[PDB]
Parts: sequence; structure tokens; C-alpha cells
Amino acid sequence: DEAEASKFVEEYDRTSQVVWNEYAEANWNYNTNITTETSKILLQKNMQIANHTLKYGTQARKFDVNQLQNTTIKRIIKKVQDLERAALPAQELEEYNKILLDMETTYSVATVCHPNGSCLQLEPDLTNVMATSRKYEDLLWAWEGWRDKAGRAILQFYPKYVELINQAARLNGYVDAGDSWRSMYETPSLEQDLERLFQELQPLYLNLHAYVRRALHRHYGAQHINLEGPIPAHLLGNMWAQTWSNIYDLVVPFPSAPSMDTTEAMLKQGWTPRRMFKEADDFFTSLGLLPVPPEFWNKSMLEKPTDGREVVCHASAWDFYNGKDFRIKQCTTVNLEDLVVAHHEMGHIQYFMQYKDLPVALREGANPGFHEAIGDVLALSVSTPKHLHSLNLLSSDEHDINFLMKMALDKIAFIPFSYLVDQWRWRVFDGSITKENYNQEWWSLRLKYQGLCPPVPRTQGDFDPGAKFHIPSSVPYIRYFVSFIIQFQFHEALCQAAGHTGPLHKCDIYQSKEAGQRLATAMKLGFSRPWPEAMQLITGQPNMSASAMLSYFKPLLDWLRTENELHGEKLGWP
Ligand SMILES: NCCCC[C@H](N[C@@H](CCc1ccccc1)C(=O)O)C(=O)N1CCC[C@H]1C(=O)O
Ligand SMILES: [Cl-]
Ligand SMILES: [Cl-]
Ligand SMILES: [Zn+2]
Repeated sequence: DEAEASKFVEEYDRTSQVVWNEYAEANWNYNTNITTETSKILLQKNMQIANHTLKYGTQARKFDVNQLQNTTIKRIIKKVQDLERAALPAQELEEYNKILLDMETTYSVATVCHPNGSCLQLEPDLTNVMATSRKYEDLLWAWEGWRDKAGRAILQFYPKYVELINQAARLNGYVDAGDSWRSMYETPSLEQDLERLFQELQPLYLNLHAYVRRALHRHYGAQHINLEGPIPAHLLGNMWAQTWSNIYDLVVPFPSAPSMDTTEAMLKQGWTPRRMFKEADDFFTSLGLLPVPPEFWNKSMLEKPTDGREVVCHASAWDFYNGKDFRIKQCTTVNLEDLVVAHHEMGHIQYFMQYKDLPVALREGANPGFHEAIGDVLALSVSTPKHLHSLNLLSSDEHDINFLMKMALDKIAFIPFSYLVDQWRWRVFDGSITKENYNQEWWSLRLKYQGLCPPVPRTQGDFDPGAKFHIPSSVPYIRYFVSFIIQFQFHEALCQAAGHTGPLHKCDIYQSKEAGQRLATAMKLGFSRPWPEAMQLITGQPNMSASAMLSYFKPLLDWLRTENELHGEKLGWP
């Protein structure tokens, strides 16, 4: 029986590599050239890989995992018993695949037009408007328009999507899709753990929220900002107000200390998307980590195509399951924000390369959060004033607070948003939220967690969640909340391993081999062991903890309390 098991695993692995490699190809061609032809081929490739999944999934279920001795074989087989979408009857499977395809296409090709004929795409057009406009009505036009065109257009597909993905989940042993997704963490206390983590960052977020609200009151007027209420969702410099980095100019703690125009600097000295990824590649190798293969530069799409073809711009990293072909798909824009994204994506590629020799079923991060944290960890060091100056993009207490504020506008502001997304989806999946209350419950959470309000009252027909990539693309979001917490835990440990002393925010792990070694040993484990082990390998302890992030921002927290206190700010939104 045990002999049949290891043989099954071997056959599953060698056959999966081939089928998954072929699927990755068709999926890539569609993402990089949305045509009715590539669509048709992809949907056909869907059925083929589903066929393979059903064949081996059916076999795997015949094994009594409880009686399997080898833990690795036991772990792989248990995982293969989950057919995911392939568990759906043929009819439902094709409908589900088409549903997903249509939602993704609808989102990626949506445009917002003016009365003339000027239509803007999300990236970089609408994104730039949200980041640079300081006119309430212009920001509103883009904010509302995007939701009218992308959000509303997804609503017709969602209820069916929810029904089918939940059905698939039940056919695989779970109670609903949310249950299935949370299982990726293999942590029964997950919901409580995440709740405790969120609560620990509340003091910091609430103080940042009040400070920013005051600055907005200063700029947009008392008639448009309630000093004791939520902040209008279109004023944070980002379409989803998930990161507030772009309004740094409106909230700079010490304006007497001017900061260079980072974007102007990159452009001023000919930085290109390729340069950007080359710098990221250099940081990884400096740590002793792996460089991306030559093939990466030849097959990746680092720029928005200008040959008439429509593509999915939303940045992503791809593993073609042959241990050789890895690629990034990003309509890269030359600015600091995308430089961080490039590192984020390169972090995924590094993970792909580190565990490429493990059985395919175990080729994943310790948990989804780990996969998301890698690139961000390095980017933390890249973002330091001193590091940016070494790249010639930049030229002290007050400077520390200014830097910490810039970092907080990104990292701290994101905490409540990254927490909120799946709190909403989990309740949609378990049936607590019906299509009648999709939007209203989304905004109840936007208010409760982020303290934001819609600048325009929502009406029947609106489906704002659909205006956020991950929703129509069906990509879990809690991984980002986990990532933002643990990436600071990783930064703290790697900095200590690198011999750094003094304030954590001043640490730059560039070219530290000790740091790189901890990340490598952890990444090599892939999904072979419970994530707490990878956590231990990197940090010396096994739990998730907000301590590192709180320690990183401690100076800012103190500055924020003193500043908000002297202005008599009322934290929160009664
Ligand atoms: N200026 C846009 C940059 C996007 C980069 C990043 N991309 C995503 C992609 C997710 C994906 C999974 C499977 C298939 C297709 C896509 C990523 O995690 O790399 C992302 O979404 N991130 C990175 C952090 C948070 C989250 C976001 O922006 O909400
Ligand atoms: Cl929204
Ligand atoms: Cl996740
Ligand atoms: Zn990612």
C-alpha cells in the first residue's frame, strides 16, 4: 500500500509538470494578448488540466491517508484529493471557467470616458489622476467612473461565481469557498490570530488616520472634511485608498526638509522598466540568492504592449512548472511605487526558483503570506533614504519622521484594507451576505476598519468590490494582511542577522549573506512543512507578531500622539 503510494506520487508529479506547463502557456498567451482566439484556447486547456486533476484526484481519494506512513507522501496525497474546480460536473465546470474568464476580461478592458471621446484605462491613466489630482471633483469623476464601468459590470457575474465556487468547495470537503481558502494556512485559530494582530495595529492606524484627516481638512476645506468622522474614499491618492503614499506632499511632518522628486529623478536619468527589474535582481544576488534565468529577460512582458493587443496589466509573476521558465507580466511605469512592485514580483520569482526541485504539489510558499512577503522585505531596505541616494534618486530626527511617515502611508494604511477584503468575501461565501447586501456590507466594513466613506452615495446596481482586481480575478486577499505583518518580522530578524544596530527603520540588508541564507533555507521548504517552521528558521520563533512592525514605527507613533494631542484630535469616527 505504501509502495503504491510513492509510485502514485511519482506519476502524479511527472504528469502534472507537463499538463501544468501547457496550461501556463495558454493562460499566459491570453493574459498577454486578449483575443477571442486565445480565450477559446485557454478555456479548452482548462478542460484538459481539469481532466488530469480528476484522474489523479479520484485515485488519490482511494488511499486511506490515515494509514500512510511516509509523511511527505501522506501530505502530497491528502492535497491531491482536493480537486478544486475539477470537482464540478462537466456542465458547471465550463460555466465556471467562462464566468472567471469573463470577469477578468471585463475588468482588464474597462475604460472611463469623458463627453468628448477621451477614454482612460485604469493603468496608468486613472491611476495617475488618483495620485496627482488635488481637485475634489476631478478625483470624484475618476473614483465614481471606475466603479460605474468596472464595478457595475462585474455584478451580473458574481452571484453565479459565488454559487459555483462554493459548490466546488463543498464537493471537496469544505463548507464553502471561504473555508477552502482559509485552509491554505493550516491554522485552526487563523481568524482569531488575524483579529488580534489587527487590534494591535489599531492605535497606530487610528493616529495616522486622524493626522491625515486633519491635513485633508486643511487642503479640501472644513465643509468637506468632518474632523470627527470618516474620510472620503477618493482623497487618499489611490483608487482604493489602500495606500496613501501619493498624498505625502499634503501631510509632510517637516516640510522644511524637502525631499527629491523620486519619479522626476528616475525619469531625469533614463530609468527604464528593465533597469528597475535589473536593480531588483541585483539586490537578490547581493544577498547570495538566485539570479533570474536569461530566459526570464527574453519571455517576460515588463512593458505595456504598443502593438494593438490588449493585455492584463495587473502585475504578476509566473511559474511554468519546468524549473526553468519563470516570467513577470507588468505594464511597468517608471516611478518609485512600481519599483517596489517590481521587487514584490521578483520576490515571487525567487520563491519559484528556490523550491523548483520539490514535488509540484509542494511548490508553494510556507503559506500564501510568505510568498507575498519576500519581495517586500528587500524593498523595505531599498526604500531607505540612504539606499535611494545610492541609486541617485535622493539627495536626522526630522528626516526620520518624514521617512517613517512616507512608509506608514503605505504599510500602516494598508493594514485595515488588507484585513477587510476577505472579511467581506468570507461572509459572502458562507451566505451571511446576499447579492442584495453586497455593496452595503462592503461599505460597512470600509467604515468599520478603514474609517472611510463613499464621496457619492451608493445606489442599487453598484458593486464597488468588483472594481478591485482581486475580486473578479478570484485571488484571495488575506495573504496581503499576513504579508504586511510578517515582512516586518522578517526585516527585523534579517537586520539582526546582518549585524544591524540602532533604529530598525535605518536598516538596509543590502548584500548581507547571513540575511540571504535565512531566506533561502526557508523558501526551499516550499509547502513541505507547517509554516511555523519556516517562520522559526527566519525569526527564531514560530508565531506571527505585530511587534516588529510596531517597533519599526515606534518613533512615528510617539510623534503622532504628540501631534494629534496638541491639536485635540478625536481618534476614530463616532
Ligand atoms: N500597481 C499594481 C501592483 C499589483 C501587484 C500585486 N499583484 C499581484 C497578483 C495576484 C495574482 C495571482 C494569480 C493570478 C493573477 C494575479 C501579486 O500578488 O503579485 C498586488 O496585487 N498587490 C501587492 C500588494 C498588495 C496587492 C494590491 O495591489 O492589491
Ligand atoms: Cl470601493
Ligand atoms: Cl491567501
Ligand atoms: Zn504578490
